[PDB]
Amino acid sequence: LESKIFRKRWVLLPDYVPDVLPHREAELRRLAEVLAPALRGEKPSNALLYGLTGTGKTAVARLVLRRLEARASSLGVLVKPIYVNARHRETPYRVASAIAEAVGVRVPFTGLSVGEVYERLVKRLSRLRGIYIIVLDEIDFLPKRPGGQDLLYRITRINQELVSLVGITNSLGFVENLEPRVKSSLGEVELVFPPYTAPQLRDILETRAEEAFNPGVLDPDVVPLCAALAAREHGDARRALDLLRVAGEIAERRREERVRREHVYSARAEIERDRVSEVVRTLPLHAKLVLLSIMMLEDGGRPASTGEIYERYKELTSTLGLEHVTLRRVSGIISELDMLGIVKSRVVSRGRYGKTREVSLDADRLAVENALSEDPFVARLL
DNA sequence: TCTCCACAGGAAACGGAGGGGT
DNA sequence: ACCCCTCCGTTTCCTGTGGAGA
Ligand SMILES: Nc1ncnc2c1ncn2[C@@H]1O[C@H](COP(=O)(O)OP(=O)(O)O)[C@@H](O)[C@H]1O
Ligand SMILES: [Mg+2]
Repeated sequence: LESKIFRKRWVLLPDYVPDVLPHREAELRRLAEVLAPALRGEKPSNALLYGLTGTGKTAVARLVLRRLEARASSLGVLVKPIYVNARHRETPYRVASAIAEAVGVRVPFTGLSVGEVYERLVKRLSRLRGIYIIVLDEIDFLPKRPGGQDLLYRITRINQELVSLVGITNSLGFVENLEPRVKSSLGEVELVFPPYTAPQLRDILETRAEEAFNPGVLDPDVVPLCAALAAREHGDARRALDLLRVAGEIAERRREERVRREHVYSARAEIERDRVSEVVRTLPLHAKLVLLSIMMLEDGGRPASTGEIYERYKELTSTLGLEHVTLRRVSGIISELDMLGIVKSRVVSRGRYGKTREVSLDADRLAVENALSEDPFVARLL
């Protein structure tokens, strides 16, 4: 069941950590020279990687980690690497509950007190015997929320209840919501990923392109274009790769032995409409109803005020015979919607006429629509 | 140059539905 | 049986603030 368009689609998929990473050799080499000593060696100095999305932080770390294991497995010095993703499983609890399991512990999914599961960690941990590297990708989330900052700390202290940390995030805006204490070991080595010039994204895809595609089907300069779109903002290779791979996905639909400029634009189109739909589906009821209220007011231009949004929100709820949340919460919900980038909001004074938000819709409207309609409540409001 | 509107947006905590280990 | 958890949308209380009016 092959194609003529792909030879290895999965290589493009969001998990394949490749084995060469163009333009991030130094970040590769440093992390290598900061963890190798556990190989002869032991306890490696703790380290930290701020940077932006699509800079290839995760790619690197996971690679170094693959290799660090590749050697240890050939040498036969126990050296366990564990990967934990703070964002995809979001809370201070789970982040421990996870990091526990890898060394081999039970997943009570709720039971606990973060400390209870922290304890269990250091026990099966300090009953069996080696040196272990934790990688906490995207820990900024961690401190976002309670015991977040506290757990962080513990884990950096873990090493002397008798172990090493690699913290990853995506915002210098974190050197600061470190308690300098926490700050001061969550990164003994400052590993920082400066982003991607276009001809760099160029070169990356180029590479991933021999791996994944058949060797003529990818048109000339299409990759330059993917770069262009991914560079258009801050450099982000996910999106570059996301793009060029959705591009070929879409060619297979339109049944040709080639990708060119079009399938990319149509790629951009498919991606947002699915991102959008995926959110507005996975949105709380009253969250949905606010979104509608915005939809309903941004009819014309008269961008919706926080204020207005509430009252026809109030209208909607009643029109359905439901209780209604607070303005505070409506307000919160707005800011959320804005982060999900399903809306975009300006903060602006009207003089003595108060202070409020102009909210407008950022995403494809009809996208949002069919989304909303699938929920059997909003649907009623036709 | 002060007033005071219409909120923004942080902190806490809740409630009532998932569950613990003694 | 006891008191303890976590979670997630939400409630309560709150303090801050750009600029049109007088
Ligand atoms: N230098 C690179 N060479 C090849 N592929 C890369 C490079 N940097 C990133 N990628 C790819 O782009 C995607 C996003 O990169 P990643 O490192 O996961 O982002 P983040 O910086 O958020 O960890 C990954 O799927 C990865 O395969
Ligand atoms: Mg990542």
